[PDB]
Amino acid sequence: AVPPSLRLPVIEAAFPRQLHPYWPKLQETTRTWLLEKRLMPCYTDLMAGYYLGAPDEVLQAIADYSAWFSVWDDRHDRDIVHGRAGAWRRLRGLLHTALDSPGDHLHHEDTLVAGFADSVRRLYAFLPATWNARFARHFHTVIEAYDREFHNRTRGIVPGVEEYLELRRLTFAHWIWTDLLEPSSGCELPDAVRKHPAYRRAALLSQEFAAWYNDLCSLPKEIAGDEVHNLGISLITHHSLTLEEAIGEVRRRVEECITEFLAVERDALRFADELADGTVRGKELSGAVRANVGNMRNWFSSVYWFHHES
Repeated sequence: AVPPSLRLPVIEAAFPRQLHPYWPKLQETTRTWLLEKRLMPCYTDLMAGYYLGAPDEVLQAIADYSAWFSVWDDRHDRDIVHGRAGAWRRLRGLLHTALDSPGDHLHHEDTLVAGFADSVRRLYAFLPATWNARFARHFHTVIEAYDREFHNRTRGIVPGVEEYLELRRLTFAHWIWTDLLEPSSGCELPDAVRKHPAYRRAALLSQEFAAWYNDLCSLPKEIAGDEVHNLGISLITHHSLTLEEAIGEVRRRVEECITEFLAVERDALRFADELADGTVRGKELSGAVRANVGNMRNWFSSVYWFHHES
């Protein structure tokens, strides 16, 4: 049930889908939140196949943040095609402020900002302040990355290949989704653990696959819409690739993500085994790493099948 150019047999054979038991209540509860926040007149299935093991309240807050994220991206796109640079700048500034102090913005006149503030307020309630500050530091970067995308897209500038890859780690919010692994498994990871090279590399590859596979699926539509910002378009524009050639290159980069992930997933799980040193704290850290890496794995199949279902 998958067009041959988009089919990844290793995902189909070796990454069995998982579904969180709270999924049936997720979409309606998110709809109710969007309605209460006046953010509409779904990515919830995507999240339910990703953050396995999350407490119901954690998954619900992630789903609401994820849905808020979809509304912000629609607004961003509309400001882009209407060239509303003043409106975008003001939103960009309000989101930076609301991120650091959400409580002051819970009833802001801009419903997108008030909804962001409540979403982030709820995410800040699961782990210690040090995790909250990490999330904020990471999302400040996402906001500025969205600003560089506004710059490129309003001016019709196609970024270079590495320039796009570096930017897309930020607009896709790679490190936000990675941060959210930790409230899902109930444990803030020490820097020495989450900065372990196997943990970092596993987390990166999971996110690269998701962002690059999205670009692969959307490439034909986006070149026909004269878009910029897609890995295939940077390759066409800057490496003189034809469309078929760019589809083949993105596809190979996507396939290699998988097998590179399988190798580093072994290293991350060995590390998880090393953390279980016979102490209670070590067992806790080991289970958290193993749960987090398992969800890094779940991202692959959740994203793959989401594209073909939605």
